[PDB]
Amino acid sequence: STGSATTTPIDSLDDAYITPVQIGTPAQTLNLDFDTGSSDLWVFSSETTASEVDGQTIYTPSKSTTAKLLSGATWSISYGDGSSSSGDVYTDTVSVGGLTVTGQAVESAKKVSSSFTEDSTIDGLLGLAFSTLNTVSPTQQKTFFDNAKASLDSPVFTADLGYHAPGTYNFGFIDTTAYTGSITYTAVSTKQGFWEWTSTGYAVGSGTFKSTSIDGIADTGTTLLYLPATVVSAYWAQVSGAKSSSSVGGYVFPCSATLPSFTFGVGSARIVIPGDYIDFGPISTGSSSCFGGIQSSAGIGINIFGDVALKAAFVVFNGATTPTLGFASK
Repeated sequence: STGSATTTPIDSLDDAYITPVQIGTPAQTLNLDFDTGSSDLWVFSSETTASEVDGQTIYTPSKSTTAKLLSGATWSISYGDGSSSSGDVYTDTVSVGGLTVTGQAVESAKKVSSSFTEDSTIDGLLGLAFSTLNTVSPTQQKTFFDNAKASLDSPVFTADLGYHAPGTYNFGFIDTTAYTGSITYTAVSTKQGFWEWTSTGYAVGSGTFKSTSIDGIADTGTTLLYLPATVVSAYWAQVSGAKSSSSVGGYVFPCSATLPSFTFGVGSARIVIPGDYIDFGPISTGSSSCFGGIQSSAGIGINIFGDVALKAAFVVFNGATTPTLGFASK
């Protein structure tokens, strides 16, 4: 089997991407944030505290003939941005882009934090990291990918995120029309439950490439590119008037600037992030200070290749017995 679904930016900045997902029988379609940095499939639901729902589409298990309570199971998750959610668990039929899994754990939110409530466009998350990070207790559950894997034509999924445009998540096949050149594969460590890999270095603009190992995660659920402070300082030093602002919470730059590109290494290959991908616009409406898309990881504890980086590539998440990542230009 295979599946193929379009993913759409939620706003004009590409702050996140949503993908329609069918849950239950008859289908209830929710727009979920596919997150390669977490491992829970959770949704706004008929159980979510009413004051915490503001425009989201909800899953109502009582209207699904295939829903079953997963008795005694609870979940609770905290993300890198300080957001959180928790609740109970149903199993139900879940389809993505024509690929169906029966008996998928669908984590029904009873509580969500303010950042989720305030985002009416995101009806929940679909985690695509390793199932070792799944938060369901007392019986940990599998991701949609792990449940689909054995049925897929190839044990892979691909992320093809657009810049200010829709893109695609494919499951079970690699669309050889979707990228240019060849795919460079690199090793993955699953020790922390993430798609963790080591970049071979970076360049700023037309500058020379610096060979240096940068361990980090491929995380579709993170908007920005978070790298070591040395790398990030080297990038922003090439932008007149850029500075790190403790008041704003990262590097800002004059909205009048033209940003340089940023290159990262994948083995001997190179992925180029155009400068415009690094512009996240005014810090507040009407400001002439703009927020940068490359930020320091120093206060996180991990480097994160978020959407700023991933949208510059065609990315293969190879879930074979020995997992690997692949990157191609596009």
